[PDB]
Formats: sequence, C-alpha cells, structure tokens
Amino acid sequence: KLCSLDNGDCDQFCHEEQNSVVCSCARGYTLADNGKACIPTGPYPCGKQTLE
Amino acid sequence: IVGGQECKDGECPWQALLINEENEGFCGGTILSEFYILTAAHCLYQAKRFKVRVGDRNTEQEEGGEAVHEVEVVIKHNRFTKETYDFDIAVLRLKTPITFRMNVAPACLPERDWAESTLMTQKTGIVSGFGRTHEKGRQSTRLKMLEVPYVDRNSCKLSSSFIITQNMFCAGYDTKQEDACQGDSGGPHVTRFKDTYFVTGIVSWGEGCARKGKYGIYTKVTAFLKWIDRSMKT
Ligand SMILES: CN1CCN=C1c1cccc(Oc2nc(Oc3cc(C(=N)N)ccc3O)c(F)c(N(C)CC(=O)O)c2F)c1
Ligand SMILES: [Ca+2]
Ligand SMILES: [Cl-]
Repeated sequence: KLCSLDNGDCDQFCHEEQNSVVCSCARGYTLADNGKACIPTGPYPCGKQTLE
Repeated sequence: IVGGQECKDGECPWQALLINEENEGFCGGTILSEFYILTAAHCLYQAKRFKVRVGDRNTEQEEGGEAVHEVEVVIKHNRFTKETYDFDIAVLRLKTPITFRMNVAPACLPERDWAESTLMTQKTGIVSGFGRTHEKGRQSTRLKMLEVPYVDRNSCKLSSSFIITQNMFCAGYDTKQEDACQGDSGGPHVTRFKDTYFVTGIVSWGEGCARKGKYGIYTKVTAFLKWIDRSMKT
C-alpha cells in the first residue's frame, strides 16, 4: 500500500520510491527527524487557520 | 455562498476580495504568498481597475486587520476562453507585500500527484466568499464558507448543460440547496488534510446557484500547479 496506507504516515506529501515511502512538506515547513512530520518554520505557515 | 456558515475569527485567512472603483467586492481570490493572489480569469473582465482586500470578514464594520493592495501585474492564462470558461485561472502579483496576521495567511499549494490521489479523493472541500447568499439575493457583507463534497466526474458531466472540460471539477450537493454563488467567483476551494488547508480549486461558474441536479463548477488547480509556480517566479 505505501502511500495508499494512511498517506504512508506522512503529515503532508507522500511519494513512493523503489517500493518505499518518501514524505515531504509544503514551503514554510521543515520535515521532522522522523522523516514524516512537517514542522512550521514561522508563525503564519501556509494552510493554517490564524486561531491565535 | 448559499447556505454554510460565517467564517469565524481566523478561519478563512487566505480569502482575498477583488474590489472595484466603488470599493465593491466583485470576485474572490486566494492568498498564495505575500505577493501573490490566485483568482479566476473571468473576473478580470468584471472591472477596468481593481484592487485586492485581505483580512476582511465584514464589509460593513472596521475590524482593524483589513488592508487593500494594488495589483502590479495580472498574469492571465492565455488560453482562457469566455465561450467555455476553460482555463479560468489568473495570478495577481501585488505591488506591496502582504504581512500575515490574524485573518491574513496563505493557503498551501500542494503537489499535483499527491493532490489528485489524496486531496481530491477526500469526501469534501471548503469553498468561501462574500458572494450572494441567494441566487437572486444580495451579496454577503459577512465572509462565509461552505463544505462541498467532491462530485464524481461522470455525474458531473451528466448534470451540466455546458461543456465540463478536464480543467474543471464539480462540487456540491445535487439535492441540498447549498452552493457557491455569484460574487464568490475567483475565490478559494481548499481541502483540509491533517489540519492543513491546500488549494484545490477556484470558484468558476454555475448554472444559477444551489439548483437541484446542478453543481458548482471549479477550476481544477492541480492541472495548473506548474503554471502557477512559473507565474510566481515573475
Ligand atoms: C460554462 N460556460 C461557458 C460559457 N458560459 C458558461 C456559463 C454558463 C452559465 C453560467 C456561467 O457563469 C455564471 N455564474 C454565475 O454565478 C456563479 C455561480 C456559482 C455556483 N453556483 N457555484 C459560482 C460562481 C458564480 O459566479 C453568475 F452569476 C453568472 N452571471 C454573471 C449571470 C447570473 O446568473 O446572474 C454567470 F455567468 C457561465
Ligand atoms: Ca471590515
Ligand atoms: Cl497586508
């Protein structure tokens, strides 16, 4: 399944390479050490409601 | 927007409103970054000159976070056609940058493959705007949003009296009288994935508003991601 199985555990973009999953993020985000999570780099990252 | 609910404080931060010379919101847009606004090519024909307002949720009241920006460059899709509304997409380069804040933030541009297999396969998307609350009613003074389910392509084709091209998709309810409407055009259609909102469409057109058996038609943004990207390197 890879990306077909719960987005391959990626927070955002998931791609399959040589039968494995590769996660990536939108601009303004940094991929976490776990190679899955997307960490905002600033206070107003894209795609986030301003509930502050 | 016919139906749905008011966008609460900070809920649709990427909403942009194109305003004419009398300061009347005539179309919507989506904030893509500090300098760029995504809108429909057909809205360009609705005003000889227009500006862009961000951070607005109520046209009749001062909230304090609103800001108007002039457009320095309009980048229309050169293949846009009025007879079909095909390629209904345009990017606006602002003269001055937008500073993000409460109610002012960009929506994320996704990557095409992931967007089409994952975002567009979600049950629903969210559309928003200051458009008409009723097909023959008045435009809203309050920013509204509405969750619209994706509609199967064939059902999409069969419902329409006009050509539905591959650069378009249907969203809405066949039954329920909830839909985008006039004035919402050029506005955002986003899909939420794990608390993050990605741009998936641009409010394009529709046979009336909220009619049974009819859907709202949107520009398929995923087919223009490379075009948008190139435009943003203007
Ligand atoms: C698909 N093609 C190809 C050529 N023409 C069309 C075409 C045919 C019918 C309508 C059309 O667009 C049009 N759509 C309208 O309303 C909208 C409805 C919806 C919605 N229900 N989701 C979203 C955005 C809108 O702007 C309109 F108000 C008009 N108006 C400006 C008039 C009005 O209804 O008041 C219109 F021409 C365009
Ligand atoms: Ca206001
Ligand atoms: Cl601003």
